[PDB]
Amino acid sequence: QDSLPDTKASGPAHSKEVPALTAVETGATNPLAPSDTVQTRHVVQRRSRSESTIESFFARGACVAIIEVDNEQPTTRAQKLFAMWRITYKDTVQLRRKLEFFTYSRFDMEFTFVVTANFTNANNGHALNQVYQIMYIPPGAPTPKSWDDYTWQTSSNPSIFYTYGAAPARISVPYVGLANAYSHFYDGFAKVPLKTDANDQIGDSLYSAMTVDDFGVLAVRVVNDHNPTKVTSKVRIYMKPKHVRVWCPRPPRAVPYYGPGVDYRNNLDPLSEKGLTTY
Amino acid sequence: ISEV
Amino acid sequence: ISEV
Amino acid sequence: ACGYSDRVLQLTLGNSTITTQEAANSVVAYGRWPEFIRDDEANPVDQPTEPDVATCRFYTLDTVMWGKESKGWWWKLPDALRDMGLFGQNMYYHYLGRSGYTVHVQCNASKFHQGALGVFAIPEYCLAGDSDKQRYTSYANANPGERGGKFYSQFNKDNAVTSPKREFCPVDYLLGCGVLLGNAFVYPHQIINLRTNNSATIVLPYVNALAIDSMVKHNNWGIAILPLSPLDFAQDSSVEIPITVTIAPMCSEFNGLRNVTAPKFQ
Amino acid sequence: ACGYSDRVLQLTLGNSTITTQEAANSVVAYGRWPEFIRDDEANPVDQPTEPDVATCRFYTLDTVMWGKESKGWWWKLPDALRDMGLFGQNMYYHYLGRSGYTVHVQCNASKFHQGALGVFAIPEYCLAGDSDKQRYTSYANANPGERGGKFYSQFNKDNAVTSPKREFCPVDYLLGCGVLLGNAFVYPHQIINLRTNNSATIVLPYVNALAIDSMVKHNNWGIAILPLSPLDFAQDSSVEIPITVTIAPMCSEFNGLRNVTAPKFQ
Amino acid sequence: LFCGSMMATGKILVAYAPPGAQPPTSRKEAMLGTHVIWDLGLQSSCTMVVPWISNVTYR
Amino acid sequence: GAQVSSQKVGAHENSSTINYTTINYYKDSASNAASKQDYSQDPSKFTEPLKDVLIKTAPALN
Amino acid sequence: GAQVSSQKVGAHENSSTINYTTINYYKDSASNAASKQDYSQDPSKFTEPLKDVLIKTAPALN
Ligand SMILES: CCOC(=O)c1ccc(OCCC2CCN(c3ccc(C)nn3)CC2)cc1
Ligand SMILES: *C(=O)CCCCCCCCCCCCC
Ligand SMILES: *C(=O)CCCCCCCCCCCCC
Repeated sequence: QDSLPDTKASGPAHSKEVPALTAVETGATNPLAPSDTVQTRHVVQRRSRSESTIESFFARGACVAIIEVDNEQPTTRAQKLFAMWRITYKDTVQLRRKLEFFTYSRFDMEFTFVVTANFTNANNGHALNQVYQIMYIPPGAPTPKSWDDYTWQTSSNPSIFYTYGAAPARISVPYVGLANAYSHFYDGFAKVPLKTDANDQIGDSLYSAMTVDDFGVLAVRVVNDHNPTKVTSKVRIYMKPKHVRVWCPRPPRAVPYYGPGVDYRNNLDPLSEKGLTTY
Repeated sequence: ISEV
Repeated sequence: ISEV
Repeated sequence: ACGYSDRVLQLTLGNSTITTQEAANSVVAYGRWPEFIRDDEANPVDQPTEPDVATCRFYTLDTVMWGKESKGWWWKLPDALRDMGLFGQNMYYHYLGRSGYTVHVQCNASKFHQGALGVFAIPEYCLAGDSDKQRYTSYANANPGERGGKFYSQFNKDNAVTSPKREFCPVDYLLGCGVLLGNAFVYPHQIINLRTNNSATIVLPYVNALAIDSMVKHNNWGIAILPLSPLDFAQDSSVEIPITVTIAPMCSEFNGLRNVTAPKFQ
Repeated sequence: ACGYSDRVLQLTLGNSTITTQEAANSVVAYGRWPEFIRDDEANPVDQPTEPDVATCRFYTLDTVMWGKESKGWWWKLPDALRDMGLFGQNMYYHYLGRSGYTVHVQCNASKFHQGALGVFAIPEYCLAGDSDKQRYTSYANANPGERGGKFYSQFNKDNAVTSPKREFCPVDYLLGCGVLLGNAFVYPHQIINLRTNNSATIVLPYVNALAIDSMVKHNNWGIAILPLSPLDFAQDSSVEIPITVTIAPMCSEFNGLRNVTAPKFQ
Repeated sequence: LFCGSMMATGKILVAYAPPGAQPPTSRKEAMLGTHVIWDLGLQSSCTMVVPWISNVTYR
Repeated sequence: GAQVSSQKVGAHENSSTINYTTINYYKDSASNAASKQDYSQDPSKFTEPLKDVLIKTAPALN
Repeated sequence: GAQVSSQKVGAHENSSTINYTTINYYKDSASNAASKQDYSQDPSKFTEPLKDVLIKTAPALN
């Protein structure tokens, strides 16, 4: 049973108990109910808070990235034959705001990949079905310079081999934090400037940033050799936190995000105009 | 099995 | 079954 | 019995005692009293230093004056205390240090004065900056020590790309961090309403995602004091009363001793 | 059993470890291991500070060079350690402080070198002065800190009445104090005889007529190192080997905390 | 490991300073942190343990 | 190793406790679905962080 | 013929031993997945291949 407290039949009052009065200076919120300030009937409560549990609130796959990758003839200039994405929930705003209702979090992460593709050019013949390779490159491991170089051999890095048309790719990731909890906010620095330093750049750092590569990257490529005609593709990444726990509540972001930290720039006017005595 |  |  | 009260307190730590004849009970942040790192939550293996009464005592910071134009004040912890006697020494001679705190904020006036101070204790108080540049506020400007910082009424952007101030720009109604001030009450707080109380007493545990961390690289708590209701007196338009912040470390323990850290605050 | 020895020691205090493969057992001064002030011998009533591993560890002082002309070296305790990390800070921030110590003196050479160092630990080591003037040695000159002082072979009196040096004149065979050196063995001691041992280890209790006193006004122990037999090697007339003194505070406790003492060593 | 001749003697300070301060340039500064004073003799070699002292649970 | 539990029935068909079965296929617990049987707690640490928590009918400031 | 064992739970949901079930479908054991419940051993054969293994506090060479 998970229903909320029943309402009590409460009656008339003439006493020296004054629950309606309090003092919010103390830091506390008055634990009042209708039966303290008005006559109430007995209501048997069936309503429950089941959808607002920390798990139910986050239990939904959110889009956090769109990785664009092409399969075309390797020419001699800047191309997208392979792509890399620093894993994060911050490129998007929606999940970012929900997780940021809290300072600390601990959870397992589910990743679901929706791959879509299309023809770029009106017509150079067609393409046989493409297989995609998503490789996780943890910090330290060699990053690919070429779409078919040796790093894609993937002997120890986790890789997904997705086939176009198949049900969207899906995997789970454990709680991989270097600490007892993921910090959604870090009031600090990774380096400190010492008086004895040679230049003042040695000890300089980005405020609120911790590790440089934080969790690593996802590298994406079409394993297929190029067709005559080009195929452009998009790997959409959906993120869902499961087996979730959260600490220290924070106010929701009220102005538009300006980068990874708490920085604001514009649209600092969130509230509407409404008259004091207007309903 | 395990029945709760 | 076999439960360890 | 005898005649005891919610408004009359005595705080005694080490060789220091505070008395208040007009308090508003006291807040224990998140319901947790400060404590030492337990063996089953321990991580550095070296025997810690616990200076007890020589570091866990009441340090009074430089007084600030509240006046009709005052927009707000903010401090970071442990930063506010980096130069406070043997605490600061222990903090800079060791790589690792944890601490809880008792914050006691002081503001008295008269039955004829008026105004309400919002005293806020915030975990990980990340503030917004100067510029177009993201996460660019310098260590020196992020950490004012005892002097603390101030809030502003609007976002005046640091315009000079050539020689940037690399400072914070904390806008009051956005709590200096992109959210609205009215919701700061989800954080551990008290209100100094001048008709009700001279002071606020918030006790703080060590809050962090680690059992212990670098106190020199990282602030755990931020203290924000924003006037929810402006100072007013009789009809004298330039009224001015002192706000004094007194802080004490609690259950302080240190790990990883070596030579002293000398940061560049220049 | 296994193969243990009187000459092979390991001293471990805090984050510091000393190993010696050629020691001469170890002396515990007057048979008393260092200890804390007992409640029935207590006198200041305020709760003491006990910094444990952060102050009770091995501080190595600047090395001195022993050579054919070397007459002797001397240090005072706690003075030698006044600037040693968190110990010095605790010493200057409190009116009262007591401490025991482990003194470890280091001098190695070769089976072909020769000489004998007399390592002496003396309670209340009062030295003689410069002048015609009695008890005129200045605080600044009485206390060399880490640098220590030296002995001389004869009494050369500071002659200039107009601008007096106000220094000590410690004559070696008079132990710098009016008595004969051969009798200094009634004091806690060891001998570094180069054919026998690299080092000497004297453990020291707090000795005083009070349970605790001002460490800044008063030295409890003096360390005197006089060559009983001169350094000699092969036939090279200007031989020279290093003598390194490493000291650790023990059972350190402090009373009467207030603002830091800044002495004038100028 | 001292690979010198048996007639050679010496005493060496070897140290570890946990992060956050100036990297040691002098024995005086190195003294202050975790350390072993090695004395050369029949036991040819000396072990210094660098103890896990860290803020994060994994580096 | 099958796990069996009661569904919280909302709209009841014209036919009482109805159950559902769950089995974990993977060794790593991160691979598991969400159990969603989540217990709750008091607002208190947040709604009343007070050292002397007082009764709602007595004066807040005494 | 079902095999049942305890998962080592890392991040615990707000809901204790959780199990997983395994069944082999093939006769040839090579066809099987990896059990991954692997026991360990001493470094000793490598870190101390000595005929007279000595105690760390006693002189290495006596
Ligand atoms: C510090 C703020 O950021 C976070 O809190 C936060 C951000 C991202 C998080 O995701 C976990 C990190 C990685 C670890 C592994 N990973 C993988 C692993 C394998 C594959 C095929 N694909 N992705 C991708 C995600 C977890 C937490
Ligand atoms: C406990 O689970 C024993 C009962 C198992 C009943 C048969 C289950 C058939 C499916 C087995 C799943 C194996 C997954 C790796
Ligand atoms: C032991 O395994 C007996 C219990 C079997 C439960 C039903 C399993 C259904 C799947 C059978 C798999 C056959 C594979 C060749």
